[PDB]
Amino acid sequence: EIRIKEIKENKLIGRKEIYFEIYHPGEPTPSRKDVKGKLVAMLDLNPETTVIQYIRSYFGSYISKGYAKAYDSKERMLYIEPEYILIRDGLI
Amino acid sequence: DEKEFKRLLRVRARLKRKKPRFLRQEWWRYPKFKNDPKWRRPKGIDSKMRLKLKGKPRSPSIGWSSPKLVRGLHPSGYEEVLVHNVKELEALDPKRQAARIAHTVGKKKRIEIIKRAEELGIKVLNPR
Amino acid sequence: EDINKKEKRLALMSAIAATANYDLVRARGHIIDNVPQLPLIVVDDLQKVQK
Amino acid sequence: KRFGYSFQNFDPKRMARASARDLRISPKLAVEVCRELRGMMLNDALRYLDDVIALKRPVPLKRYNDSQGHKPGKGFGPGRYPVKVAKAIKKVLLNVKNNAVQKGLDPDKLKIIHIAAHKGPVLRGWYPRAFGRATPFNEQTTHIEVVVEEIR
Amino acid sequence: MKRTGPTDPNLRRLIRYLRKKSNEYGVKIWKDVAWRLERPRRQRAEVNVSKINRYANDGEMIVVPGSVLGAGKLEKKVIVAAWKFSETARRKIIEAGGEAITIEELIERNPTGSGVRIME
RNA sequence: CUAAGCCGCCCGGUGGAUGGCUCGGCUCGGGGCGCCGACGAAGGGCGUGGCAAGCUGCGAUAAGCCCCG
RNA sequence: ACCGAUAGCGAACUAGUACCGUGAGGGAAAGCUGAAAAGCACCCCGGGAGGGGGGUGAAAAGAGCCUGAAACCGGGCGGCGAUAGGAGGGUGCGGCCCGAAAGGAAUGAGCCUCCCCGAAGGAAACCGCGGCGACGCGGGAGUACGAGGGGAGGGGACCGGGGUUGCACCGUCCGUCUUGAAACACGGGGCAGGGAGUUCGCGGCCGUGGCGAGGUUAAGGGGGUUAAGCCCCGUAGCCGC
RNA sequence: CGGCCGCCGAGACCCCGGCGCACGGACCGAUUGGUCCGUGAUCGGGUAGGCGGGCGUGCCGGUGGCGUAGAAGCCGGGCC
Repeated sequence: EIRIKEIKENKLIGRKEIYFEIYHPGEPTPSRKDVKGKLVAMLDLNPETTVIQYIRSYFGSYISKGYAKAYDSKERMLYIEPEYILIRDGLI
Repeated sequence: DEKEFKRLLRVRARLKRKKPRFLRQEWWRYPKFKNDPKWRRPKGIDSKMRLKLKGKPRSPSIGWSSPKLVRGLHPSGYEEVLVHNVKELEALDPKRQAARIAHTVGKKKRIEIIKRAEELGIKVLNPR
Repeated sequence: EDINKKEKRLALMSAIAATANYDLVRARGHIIDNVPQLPLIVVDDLQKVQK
Repeated sequence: KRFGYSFQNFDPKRMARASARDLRISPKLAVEVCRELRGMMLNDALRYLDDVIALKRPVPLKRYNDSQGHKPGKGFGPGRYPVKVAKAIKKVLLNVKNNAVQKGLDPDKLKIIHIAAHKGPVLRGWYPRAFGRATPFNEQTTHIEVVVEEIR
Repeated sequence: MKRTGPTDPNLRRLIRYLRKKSNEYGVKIWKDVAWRLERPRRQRAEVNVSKINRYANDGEMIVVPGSVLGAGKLEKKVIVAAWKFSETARRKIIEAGGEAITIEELIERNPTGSGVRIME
């Protein structure tokens, strides 16, 4: 259950930043690969040119706040996003 | 699951109807306690409430807590969010969140908040 | 309160590095909608403006 | 203006009011006399106060009656003759009658629908006692408030 | 008192990544390194190039869950990965002919961790 | 339609808590300034205002007198 | 990164004043109208103090003046109230009373009727038999019922909550030393404010962070600044090898 | 006094629902953590005392705001 609160476009960088909430009552925090796949499938994104900046769970709440980015191209990805995030997301 | 949600709401309602008001011992005896109703743990050596004798007021315990799924929710089932302006009002989820306008907000801003909530479909707990 | 010189230098370096992060600058609260790039480098002519 | 009335439903078209502040009389006896006078007609209350002053009719005591002897007749019981309190309350009643007359109400149809006495400020003094002890000697003052209504 | 664990967010992220990679590849070395890095700070492992030279063979991969110091003399060609390297230790390793890399780099190079030696 | 009495709410009195305010305190690296008196000191007493009691200021020229700015 | 009128100097104010002691000496309490006095003209009553009208003001904030809490006192309203016993309460419900908002609710309340599933548990009518008897055994039957979980129909405004009181059962106050407290053991008229593990030096240990066979500066100096903030230097010294 | 029959009677024992805790696991947090699953016949009284988390008050550096269309404070109520 993904509800996207905000989508904003940055032409100066060339990326779409998405702020969303995952509503998972009675279920663990969704895995990064599951969240990426669901977001890419629903929003029609390029899976090799998008990362999940963070997923945060706040105390006894079943709603986790997720922030993700989708760059225009792999060149912008390697230019802006750093090495540790690239290893974590497995796009390099 | 909506069925489980409703069942747990009913369970919480029954539990909190049965729950007593935990109050300091001898609260009724003095105005200094009756005017400030709180709970304080009895710590005396001969305190009957500390000894947990029958026929005496009970003490708070971890077992009285609400079920985890519906803990802290509004009795209507929504989750309350305190709102101070239109920007905070617009960030709510109309399907599962309700807006409570801060008591300090004036009428001029409350009118705009109510209008925006009505045109966004967001429930308001205190509409003026 | 005392702080080691090397620790202070490392903290200063980390803060300088964090200055050039788009996510941190936006999360702090600054408005960078029309900012060309981060970090913002300007020519040395800026140092002579006194009005 | 300076002091307010405990009556809540005052109607200037049908009612009149009066008061007296900082009276050097016993608040307890004022309470007893006001309780006796509550619910009575104005002229009947004036006659009652006149009888009490003339000592022809005792005032019963229901709250403050320690070490008080009984009186002849039915209903007694402790009773006494608070002449000073009766005189002060009579002055207040005359004032309220004047207020009602100036409003335009008939003085012969006025019923006392509200009357009360309150403790006011205490004027402090001291009286010497044995073994070098200074001991309080205080005066308790009374506020009197009355509201009468014209019955039809 | 309670153990608060590492304060460094980078180290906490490294520990989480080590556990995740251990689960992914079905090996125990990464989980072992994770808990060894999670041990209290006042007991964090410190290893010298002298010990590395004593117990290391040529062309071996060494992982240190802590700091590597440069007291002693090194002669072997060893790929050493550690959380922190002293300047002298890094210089000595490079001069001896090995590599001074990070634990993330070591995981990237050898995801299975075969033949890696843990040294404290 | 119970007399006194008991508990709760409202109104009024008594009282002066809370809140807000502050020409006053307290503490400081740095900077400034540091002795008066027989040419009669400091500290005091008494006087002094049209109506003037206290404080403050003045000294029979007495909430003041003269001169340059 | 001090206090905000019981705090801060004892003194925010006619304070080292009033006042106490022969004397050395001791030493309080006490701040606030309003933007502007616009500080209530005139009428009735009262010996007066004052009371009632009528005016000023956005608001009496009315000088007994910003807000006006608690204790206490008087009146009004709701409940009980002169054959009933326990520290003044606990569990459940009944009578009377309140119930606009913030709780649910005409997208349906209390309430009435019907149907399905069902944990642990669990009858009886009747039939046969055993026992001197209370009674028991096999079938009925793991059936009727059963905490709770679901569905349908009818009706159309309460339910939750609150004040008081009644009934049934239970309950000998709070803190404290003590083996032992209801104690005929001590501290306990009420309310409001104030009130008790602080600072330095040395040492042991732990949580974290920096550098690392090295670690770290002290006093002090320079740059810059409204400023004591900020930057650089400073190996004396101390610990370790 | 020697035996028997049936009932009544706890927070004990059994069952359903909920909470926390101890341990292990998965996933996710830019400073101690968070969500969910698994086991608990072999976890749930407690004085002295030890340990962990949380609520409240004044002021400072930031960050986001409210207020004469009515702040703080105070009085009676609803909800968590």
